[PDB]
Amino acid sequence: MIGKKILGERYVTVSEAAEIMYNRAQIGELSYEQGCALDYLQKFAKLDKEEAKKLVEELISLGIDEKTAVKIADILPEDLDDLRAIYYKRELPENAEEILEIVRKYI
Amino acid sequence: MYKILEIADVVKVPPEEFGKDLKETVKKILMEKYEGRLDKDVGFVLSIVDVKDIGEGKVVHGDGSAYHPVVFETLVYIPEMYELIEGEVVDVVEFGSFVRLGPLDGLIHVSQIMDDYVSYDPKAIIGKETGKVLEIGDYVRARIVAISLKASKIALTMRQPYLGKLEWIEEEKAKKQ
Repeated sequence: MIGKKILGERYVTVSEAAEIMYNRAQIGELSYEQGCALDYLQKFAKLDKEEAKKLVEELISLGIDEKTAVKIADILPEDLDDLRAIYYKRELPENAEEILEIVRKYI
Repeated sequence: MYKILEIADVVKVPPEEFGKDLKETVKKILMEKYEGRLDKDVGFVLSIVDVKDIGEGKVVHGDGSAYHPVVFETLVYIPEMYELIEGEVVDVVEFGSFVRLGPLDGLIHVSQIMDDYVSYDPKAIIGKETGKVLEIGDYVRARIVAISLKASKIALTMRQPYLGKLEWIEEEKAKKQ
């Protein structure tokens, strides 16, 4: 198994993961799969780390669970349908519109 | 999904390394031991981000290594059932399209790409009635419908509303405006 025990975890956005992998690539050569991960992460990060983490915090401040807030920051929904894609088999948030305003606010 | 995990462990440091920086040596050992590993519950270990704590070394008889208790941070990729993802098509065959999700790829079986009669063109997947095309390089939004990680197979689908090649989704939005 990986270690003796997992003390805790935190879901991270693709944007933050991309910067974390960038740092890893600076200390040594990456394996093929690590390289694929870096390529994917850099291509699908829609904001820099700072902004992505700021967006997740704003969403969390509204009571949105961490995992979902991160997914929203990764996707950057532009309308209700995008939110419906995220909230699969889940009822849309009563704050659906506010979320879109904030997402359309990474500005 | 991507996660940063805090892990407690015990790292074995060989005597040949006693003169080198402890933290750097421990980090190197952890990288060689865990990076690249794929665990059903944890996911794919992408990087040992940092070592946050290293306790005093313990030595046991018959062994010349120093065992140090440690806490390290690691970045992992973990696919989750019914998860909404976005990725790039890296291969298109007669039985489907492979999509990169990070260190692992998912497969959209040919019959789960679009609601239309499709055919593989050796010279991309094309829809006969819609004219929609999916080829290497395209970006897609899909949902994970099957996961089998072996320390692997990740099945994807776009045959649900709000899923598909990003351009198809953008077009739909334009029509609905």
